[PDB]
Amino acid sequence: TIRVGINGFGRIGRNFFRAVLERSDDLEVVAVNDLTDNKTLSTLLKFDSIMGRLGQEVEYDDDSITVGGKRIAVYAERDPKNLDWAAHNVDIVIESTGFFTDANAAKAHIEAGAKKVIISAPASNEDATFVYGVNHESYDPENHNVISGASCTTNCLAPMAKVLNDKFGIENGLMTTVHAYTGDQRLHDAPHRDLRRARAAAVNIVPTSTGAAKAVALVLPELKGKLDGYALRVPVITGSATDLTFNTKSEVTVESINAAIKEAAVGEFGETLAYSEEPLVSTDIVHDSHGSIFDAGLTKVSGNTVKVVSWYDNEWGYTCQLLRLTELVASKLL
Amino acid sequence: TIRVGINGFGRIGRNFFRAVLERSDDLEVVAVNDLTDNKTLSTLLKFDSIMGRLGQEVEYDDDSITVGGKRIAVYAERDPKNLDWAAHNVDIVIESTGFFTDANAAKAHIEAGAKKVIISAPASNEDATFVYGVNHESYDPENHNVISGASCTTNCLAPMAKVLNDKFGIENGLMTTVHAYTGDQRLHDAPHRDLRRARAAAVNIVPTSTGAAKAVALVLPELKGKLDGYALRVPVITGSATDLTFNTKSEVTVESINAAIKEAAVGEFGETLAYSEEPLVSTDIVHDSHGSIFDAGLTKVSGNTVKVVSWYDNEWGYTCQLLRLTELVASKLLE
Amino acid sequence: TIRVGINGFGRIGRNFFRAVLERSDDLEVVAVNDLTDNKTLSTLLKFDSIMGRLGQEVEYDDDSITVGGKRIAVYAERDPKNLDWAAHNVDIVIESTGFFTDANAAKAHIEAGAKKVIISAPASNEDATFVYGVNHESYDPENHNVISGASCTTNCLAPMAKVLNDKFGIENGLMTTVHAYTGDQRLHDAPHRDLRRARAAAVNIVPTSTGAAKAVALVLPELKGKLDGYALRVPVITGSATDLTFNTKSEVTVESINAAIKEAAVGEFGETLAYSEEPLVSTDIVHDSHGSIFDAGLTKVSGNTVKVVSWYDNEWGYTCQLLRLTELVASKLL
Amino acid sequence: TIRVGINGFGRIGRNFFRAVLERSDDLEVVAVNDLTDNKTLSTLLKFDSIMGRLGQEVEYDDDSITVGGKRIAVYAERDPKNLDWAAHNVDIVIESTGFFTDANAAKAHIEAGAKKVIISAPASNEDATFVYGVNHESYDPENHNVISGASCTTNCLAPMAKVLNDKFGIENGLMTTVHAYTGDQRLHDAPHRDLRRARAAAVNIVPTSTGAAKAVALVLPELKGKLDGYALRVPVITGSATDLTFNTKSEVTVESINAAIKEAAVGEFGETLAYSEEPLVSTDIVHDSHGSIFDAGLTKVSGNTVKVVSWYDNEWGYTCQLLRLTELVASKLL
Ligand SMILES: NC(=O)c1ccc[n+]([C@@H]2O[C@H](COP(=O)([O-])OP(=O)(O)OC[C@H]3O[C@@H](n4cnc5c(N)ncnc54)[C@H](O)[C@@H]3O)[C@@H](O)[C@H]2O)c1
Ligand SMILES: NC(=O)c1ccc[n+]([C@@H]2O[C@H](COP(=O)([O-])OP(=O)(O)OC[C@H]3O[C@@H](n4cnc5c(N)ncnc54)[C@H](O)[C@@H]3O)[C@@H](O)[C@H]2O)c1
Ligand SMILES: NC(=O)c1ccc[n+]([C@@H]2O[C@H](COP(=O)([O-])OP(=O)(O)OC[C@H]3O[C@@H](n4cnc5c(N)ncnc54)[C@H](O)[C@@H]3O)[C@@H](O)[C@H]2O)c1
Ligand SMILES: NC(=O)c1ccc[n+]([C@@H]2O[C@H](COP(=O)([O-])OP(=O)(O)OC[C@H]3O[C@@H](n4cnc5c(N)ncnc54)[C@H](O)[C@@H]3O)[C@@H](O)[C@H]2O)c1
Ligand SMILES: O=C[C@H](O)COP(=O)(O)O
Ligand SMILES: O=C[C@H](O)COP(=O)(O)O
Ligand SMILES: O=C[C@H](O)COP(=O)(O)O
Ligand SMILES: O=C[C@H](O)COP(=O)(O)O
Repeated sequence: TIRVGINGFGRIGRNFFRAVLERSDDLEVVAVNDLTDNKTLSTLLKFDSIMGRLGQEVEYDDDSITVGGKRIAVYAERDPKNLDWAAHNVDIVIESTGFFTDANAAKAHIEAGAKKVIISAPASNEDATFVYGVNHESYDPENHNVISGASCTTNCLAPMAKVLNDKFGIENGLMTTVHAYTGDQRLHDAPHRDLRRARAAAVNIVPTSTGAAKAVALVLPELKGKLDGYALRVPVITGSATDLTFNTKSEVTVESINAAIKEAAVGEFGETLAYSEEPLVSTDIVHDSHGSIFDAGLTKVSGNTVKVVSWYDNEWGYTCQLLRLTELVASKLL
Repeated sequence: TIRVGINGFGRIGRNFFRAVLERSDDLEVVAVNDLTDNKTLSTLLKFDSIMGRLGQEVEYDDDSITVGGKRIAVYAERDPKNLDWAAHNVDIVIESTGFFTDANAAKAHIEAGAKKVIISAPASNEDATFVYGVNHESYDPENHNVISGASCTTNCLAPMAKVLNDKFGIENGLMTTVHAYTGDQRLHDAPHRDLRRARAAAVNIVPTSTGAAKAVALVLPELKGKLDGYALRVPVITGSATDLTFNTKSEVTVESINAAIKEAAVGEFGETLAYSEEPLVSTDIVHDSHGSIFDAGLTKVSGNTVKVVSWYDNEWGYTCQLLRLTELVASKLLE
Repeated sequence: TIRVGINGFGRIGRNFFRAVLERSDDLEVVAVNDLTDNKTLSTLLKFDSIMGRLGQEVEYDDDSITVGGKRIAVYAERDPKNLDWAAHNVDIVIESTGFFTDANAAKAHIEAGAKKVIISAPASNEDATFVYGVNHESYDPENHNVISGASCTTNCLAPMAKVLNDKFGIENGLMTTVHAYTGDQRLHDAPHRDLRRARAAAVNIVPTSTGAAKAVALVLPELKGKLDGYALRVPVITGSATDLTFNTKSEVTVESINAAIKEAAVGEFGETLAYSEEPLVSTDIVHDSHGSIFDAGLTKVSGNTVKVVSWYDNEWGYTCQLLRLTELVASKLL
Repeated sequence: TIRVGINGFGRIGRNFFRAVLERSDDLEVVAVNDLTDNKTLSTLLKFDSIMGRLGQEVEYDDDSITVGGKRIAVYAERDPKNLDWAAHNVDIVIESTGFFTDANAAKAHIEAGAKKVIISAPASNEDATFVYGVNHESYDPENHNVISGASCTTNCLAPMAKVLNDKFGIENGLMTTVHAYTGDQRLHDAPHRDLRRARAAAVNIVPTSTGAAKAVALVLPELKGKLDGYALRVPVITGSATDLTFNTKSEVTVESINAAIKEAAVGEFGETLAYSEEPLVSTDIVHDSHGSIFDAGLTKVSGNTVKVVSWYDNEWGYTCQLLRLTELVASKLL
């Protein structure tokens, strides 16, 4: 049993908590930190507008929350400097506040007693970035201590981009992700550093940035310089699609693009990348554990220009990818 | 011209700005304070997800925003004592941050040179509380300097309750407001002092508190102890309905209940309370200037139990009410 | 095994089918009728925007759908006169089209071979109307052959009203149900017999009629003349609340109102009526199997005036009530 | 005054009626046909969930609706051949039912007394297809009698594609439109010819086809064979964006792409195509009178791959395009 801490018990933090409880044979979460009281945090754990009710008993007191009879320590320290992970023999910390994506700030978890930190986001100054199934074999357990599990959109794009680039050669590609709103956006028009994410999220199509396409090149260096893109945030609470339009020198058809994905999406990698010929809408991919669900019915080809589309539950899909990365870390030294 | 300042250029602050510009012939907003830069503030002024584009040119610089050629000084002071309302000859400040609903915190504006503060919410320690059309004739220009315009829901409920209580006598009533989500609620499930307002606002029916419950007694003391209620926040961006179920000793019918409203909703008071027999849905009452839009189709009566329903645009409606109150304050002595 | 047919394989029809799979050991759905082809109907069975992916394997051909290896005959007959329920040895028909709530039309199912018809709505000219847990003991297997399971709202209100009426005496009450939109409302402003339900359902609070308050009298005749109310349809896809305000001569407090429900919400009746002190929102009661989930936190009292609020999943909760009624009819002579 | 009839008084029909009142001095709507009674149709005319209250007085009787004192005849004929447009001296019929896009069926309007039919959608067997501002100069008043004003998406894509093809050259391109839901989608999961459009529109991202990029080739024949694409329908009630990714014949920059649009978007053409550097979201382009609002901030370039995005109010903007086309027909023979 490896012991995990969660810093930032938010959408991703609580998705991760439930992913561990539900999916892992060898991890347990034993401490969490947020900015609220235990009555509030247990309530949010127990009841979820997306995931439904937790199917285990949840109690709390002024020190802790107890889930299915297992006591979890709870903190409310804004500054991780004030945490003590070692007091709970915690091995791995998930950094999911959204405020410590700089690895020089996140490393405070290691100063506070943990051996490893996994940032639930694109990072700065990290030791390494990983998309499980794409580049996790380059994980170095001696030297990779504060790592990123990249973004939701990256975990969707990279698996697809790898398969298609390996087979045919991507010359350049531009991406649009049509993406569930997230808590970074405002419910009502209000100040934001991004003037478009300032706008009422549940009644708007909101264009905004994604670092996903260039972040893809962090995990697939061969695609450096070859990808860029943006997001349209739209009114669904979770569930997203990545739409990539790329050129290739190869001779391709709808059928051979789709065959390349189907051929790859098997075995362990097929837990990351699924292939589908179903009449999917976003609600069909909510609570799907894949990082990427390729939608063969949406493939288009015009000359040497290809459009492909892959779905992802930006909460749960991404979380399951992060758990796969976490399991690997836990499988090796420290 | 009486000159007005706005503290907190949010939903209500910007609604208020547009209402003054669109509706008033004798007020001018000349200074605003918020917590952001002028690029951001002027974007949110020009573009609105509810009200649409402002039909006038909007420019900005390091110290101001200019609307239709009229320069508005802008500040970014978290503490209102770092403002100077007197420097721009501002007589009346709208307090619409949501953080200064305690009148003894809102009086920081007076310290900074204002003569009158109107809090855009239920207040504590306030000089007085008004729902325009209901009790504004009680306004005391000498003694009422930091005042409350009450809440959206109160401004909906009190007109209706007054007409009905006056005609038939309300023994007790209990209200449910089915209410648009507001910026106090969370887009995704996240911490909040209210465990239900914590929950994703646009996919949930969310039970919670309403101001109106007890606050009606501030403007209608004869109903102290006789009313209470709550809110169901639901997924519409604006537009709300107050549903009041009450007992009366009077013998009443749907018809006599409706006739009481229709006979009162006339003249000046008709600007606060309207009577409709239209097949209304919430989008029909968005951008309606009334505090309370009585829906005669929804009246029900069973023995001595009565149900009445009134609509309100909890943004614009309330805002037009606050503008009425501001106009009254501006029409009387400012010492 | 009692054999069931479903006329109208819509939201309620398909809920019902899933509920049978999940919750019954003696019923089997063997035939369904709708107005579409089997490719379309099987797709709607498999993929559901509310309930998610059906866990069984689904196939179809030109006259059936096969679910988990069990072949279900499919018809496409607008007029039930053209049905033959006897061909597949059907005992009970669920009438869930919306169009045959007059028992004089729904008895066509009997003439077509069925032994019992359960109308999934308030009916007219019916033999009996039941809310399970309220008046199901009055079911008469000889003489009750075309019956009504009432509405969703009636299954929410009646349990709560029975308990409060029995304990305190309801003089008169008026109800507002704040109700999810349903399929008979319009996505865009468009013709409807009801001028408000004509209006775009997902952007409006839409006032409309409900007979539930007068249908309660069919299952609790002691409340004849003493209840009325209406609905507000709001933009959630399922999940609803009944808000009842009533007068009583009893001396009552919030506490004693709440205690009355808690005391009753036990044993078998408790599978119909639940009692909750949780901080519930509508997503929390999606897929709850109760007809009625009383919210003790929302109880208010002013003198002799009382307001109570009970939740219901107008799809799943109602369906679980209809299945309980079906199970009773199935347990007796047919 | 040229007299207009509207067949199908739905979203587009009623937008058109309002556009005529607001924007025309030489057209008059004098009769309409739908499938409903006049109480219902007058209510829908008066109250609009998107456009708000009509500022004219509306009354009705059993064969008409009166607006601002002007009596409009109302028919309820499912079959166009049972209409008599000569009764009310109608010159031009807007065909906006969705059911008569085949010109061989739409021509029944001509037999019923009209001189010209404008189909508010891509057509089959038509005399000609027009995107105002792009190819309306090819209109032939002798020979073009049953015509199409194309789709919303075509009216958005074609102006932008004309300019970028003229200046830089499109080799091939693939489009995604992120599009408001429309009334042919289902509110609740229900039978539809399209198995995705079957799915609850207000909670899903719904992929579906669009002939729009291939219909561009009808108004810009130089682009025949060079465009394809699809739509994602998303939960906003109106307001859409067309995202085109194309390979350019010449090297370009973001700045030069943006400059080309700004340079062209002037004069009459600029009433069709606008240029924006504003931080736009969908609610900002609701009720905009342009067919295409080019968003300079979303232009991206990687090598010879280019992504451009243009907004459109798929109701009002398209309707303003349709009215421009109507004015042109009205200004000339018959
Ligand atoms: N779809 C998604 O939501 C998604 C997917 C992939 C990655 N991510 C990333 O994961 C991170 C978390 O996003 P989220 O959607 O869960 O955000 P969130 O707002 O839902 O959760 C953040 C949580 O951290 C808490 N918090 C904030 N500052 C804190 C501090 N200093 N100390 C402790 N707790 C603090 C908040 O109270 C909240 O509970 C971000 O970096 C985001 O980009 C999000
Ligand atoms: N929205 C409604 O329906 C509604 C209706 C009636 C009354 N009200 C009341 O009006 C008040 C404002 O509500 P809102 O909906 O406009 O909120 P909001 O969040 O939309 O706006 C608040 C604004 O104040 C600014 N702000 C916050 N703290 C500040 C400070 N210290 N100094 C300066 N600016 C500051 C914020 O940046 C924001 O722009 C609240 O008291 C609320 O109860 C709201
Ligand atoms: N919340 C709810 O959805 C709810 C709850 C309780 C009761 N009900 C009642 O259940 C009934 C069905 O409602 P619903 O929500 O499932 O509606 P729905 O529109 O989802 O389903 C009706 C189904 O019947 C089919 N159909 C229509 N006419 C037909 C005919 N002549 N023959 C065969 N099939 C036909 C349709 O194609 C559709 O699949 C109604 O009476 C409604 O009042 C609905
Ligand atoms: N965004 C848009 O809504 C949009 C944009 C561009 C083009 N269009 C096209 O315009 C047409 C109408 O689309 P809409 O969105 O207005 O649809 P709609 O569903 O809002 O309107 C169609 C109207 O036609 C009526 N109708 C149906 N069959 C009829 C018949 N046989 N005879 C007479 N009336 C009949 C309906 O009752 C309804 O009022 C379609 O061809 C559509 O593709 C729509
Ligand atoms: O949903 C949350 C993502 O991690 C942030 O989105 P993105 O991957 O498009 O940047
Ligand atoms: O909507 C904003 C109101 O002022 C807050 O609602 P309320 O009046 O029900 O408290
Ligand atoms: O959910 C659909 C209902 O059966 C019809 O509404 P109601 O129960 O409120 O009458
Ligand atoms: O909006 C209605 C259109 O006619 C349908 O969309 P489209 O132009 O992408 O086909």
